[PDB]
Amino acid sequence: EFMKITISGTGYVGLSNGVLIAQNHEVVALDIVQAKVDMLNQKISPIVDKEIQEYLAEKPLNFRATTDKHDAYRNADYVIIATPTDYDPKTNYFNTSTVEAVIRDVTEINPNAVMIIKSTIPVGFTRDIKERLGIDNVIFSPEFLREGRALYDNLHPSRIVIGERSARAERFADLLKEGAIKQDIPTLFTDSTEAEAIKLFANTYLALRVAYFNELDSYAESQGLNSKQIIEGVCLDPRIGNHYNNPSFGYGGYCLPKDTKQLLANYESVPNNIIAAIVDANRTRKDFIADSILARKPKVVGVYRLSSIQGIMKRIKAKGIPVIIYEPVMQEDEFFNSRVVRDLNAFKQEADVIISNRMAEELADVADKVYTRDLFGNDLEHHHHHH
Amino acid sequence: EFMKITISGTGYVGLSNGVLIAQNHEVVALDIVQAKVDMLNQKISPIVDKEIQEYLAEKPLNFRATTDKHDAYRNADYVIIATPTDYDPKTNYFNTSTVEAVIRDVTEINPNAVMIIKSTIPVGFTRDIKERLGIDNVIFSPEFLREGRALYDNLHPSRIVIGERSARAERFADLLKEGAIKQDIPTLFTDSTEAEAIKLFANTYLALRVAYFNELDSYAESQGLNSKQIIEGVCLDPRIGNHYNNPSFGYGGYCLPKDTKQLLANYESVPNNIIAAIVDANRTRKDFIADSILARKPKVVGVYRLSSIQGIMKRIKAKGIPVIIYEPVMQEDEFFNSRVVRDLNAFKQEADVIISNRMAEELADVADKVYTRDLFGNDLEHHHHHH
Repeated sequence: EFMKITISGTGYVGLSNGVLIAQNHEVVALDIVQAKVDMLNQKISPIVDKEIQEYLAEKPLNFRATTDKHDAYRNADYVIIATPTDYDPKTNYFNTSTVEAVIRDVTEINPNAVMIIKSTIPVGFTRDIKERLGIDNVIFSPEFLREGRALYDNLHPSRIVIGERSARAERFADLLKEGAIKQDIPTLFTDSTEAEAIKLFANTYLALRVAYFNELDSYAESQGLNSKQIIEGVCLDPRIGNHYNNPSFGYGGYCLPKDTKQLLANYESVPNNIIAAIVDANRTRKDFIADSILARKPKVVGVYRLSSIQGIMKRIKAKGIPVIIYEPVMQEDEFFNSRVVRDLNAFKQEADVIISNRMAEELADVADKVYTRDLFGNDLEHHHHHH
Repeated sequence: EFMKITISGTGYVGLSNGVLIAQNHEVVALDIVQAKVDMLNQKISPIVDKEIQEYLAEKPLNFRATTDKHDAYRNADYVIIATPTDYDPKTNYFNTSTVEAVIRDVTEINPNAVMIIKSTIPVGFTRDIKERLGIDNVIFSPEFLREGRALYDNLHPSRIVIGERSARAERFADLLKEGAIKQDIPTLFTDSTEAEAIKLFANTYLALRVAYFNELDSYAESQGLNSKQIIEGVCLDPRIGNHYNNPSFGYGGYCLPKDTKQLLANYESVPNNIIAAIVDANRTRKDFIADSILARKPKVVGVYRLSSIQGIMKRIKAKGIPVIIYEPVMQEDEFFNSRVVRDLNAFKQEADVIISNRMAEELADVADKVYTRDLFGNDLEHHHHHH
């Protein structure tokens, strides 16, 4: 078999899946920005990903890009939809417009193509859109990729999940296995809405674990105990494990805070205590961390390197104590009404307490006034949440 | 080295540690019941444990039992305290009298013996008793043993944790490693109160995991989704894993319900949401399960085999619906005011809904009226909570 697979959306999810599949099939990437299409056809990646750049430049891929929808979709066996979406927790609004625009375009241009949605979508989306438009050729498949390592994660995936139980779903999973380096990849075929719920439940469990080890750490600090001794002893249970057990100022990033809230909204009519507590626990942890810093009565608090630490900053400022930020990557002189300080020595001298997500050799000099609850941030082989 | 180790308490924890150590050192088990001492000296185990029975009867162990405290404790290098204790959640009372009696006896008879407490004790116990009595020769070491497999778990331990950082603590850990079959066992030395907190935090995390997958299952039932599809996809994340993810009527047993409450009481002055929610979540799950069964409007509910299922029974009875129990191991005709039915066919015929923790071939006959949320109870290699 030698199929045609079109990628609609050339961000890391679409491009890593396109490059993976272009090792063995015909892949056409659709993007309206001519400069990106030209880059791609010149074998230059528009995104930062070492392996995508290497594969595009060095391997014989049957890959091309076009700005033309008809050229892209015609005769495609599968179309991977990987366009941008966004969930807003304040309004419980999930913007799926880009995905719905591609479903409209593919249905019009090639109604026989099978669409595989890799974009993040709300639970129930695919069953509902199929019913709404009266079409059957849409399947959801979650992506488990890290930005920056997206082709690597497709070459060595944790698992492949396709949200339809059928031969055409299995042939798509086979495309993903054929291109991968990892062998015997766990493969699961589910119904649609169940597949759409997997990442919310997996990401909410990871947030739960960060929140739980952070409550263990709140207790250890309150009781004058050594958090690392307790966490190491707990995590030596093989059913618990030495991963995602690094105390912090709270879970953060662009995923866990939103997914935990999205899942909680989906529980509006389902009795629960854990789902709601995962969200509340992060606010409580940030309050506990800010209260600890404020108890030291600092006149100025310094933040060494720059999302949960921003929540701590908000609480310190709410008490009228100024915050200064050391962050070389930042060019502006102010961030959220707080001064950004360029000279490290000046920053260390002015800050009465320096808060950070990781101890750094640069702060050894002033360790006595450094407050961090991090335990594993300098162990490069340790697996935990980072944002 | 050839030491003398005395075991004070001959239940599964003390006897499995004594038999393990008697392969290479001199072990003396103290028990006031002459019949048990005689059994032990006749190489007969007073408890049910296949490996303890086999080792006592077939291996050349330097092991003996005595009812005499002086004979037992004199010249001991270490005394392992493994006497019964109990925590009552309603009153937040931890009865440690048996341990304190042994500490009194050893201090009087052999003040140079180093006591290793394996009995379960409250967080802070050892630091406080050492200060109270003005003694230094007491160290806590958690036990991670399953009743019935206790010698096996000492021969293949998850880890060894000793709550003192010292050479005499390390020599005791070496005794445990020398007797084990498993090699390179993870070994951790901590301070005292930290060691005492490990099992509460480990067991509360396992309860948290049962509670979380049970809330996922409440959602799947409410939404008409397939719980197994979602759980399998979630647990294929290697940071989550396919263990302790079996939906149930609630976590139970003699450990998780009490430890979660004991830990929550220890958080009286520590801000938290997750610790309190683990306890509340179990009540909410039992309410959800009972409500589901009551929605089917049964006139009689049957319980197939006989702690969380007891909570479901309480809720069904509170609504005035009778419950009948099928449990061959039970000889009485009534349990908590509910009839126990001896004939399976009669039980199946009378029960309008049959609830159980596991589907059984015996119920295939009446699967349409069987309600169970179990997914992995018949997979003998699957690791999850069971009570």
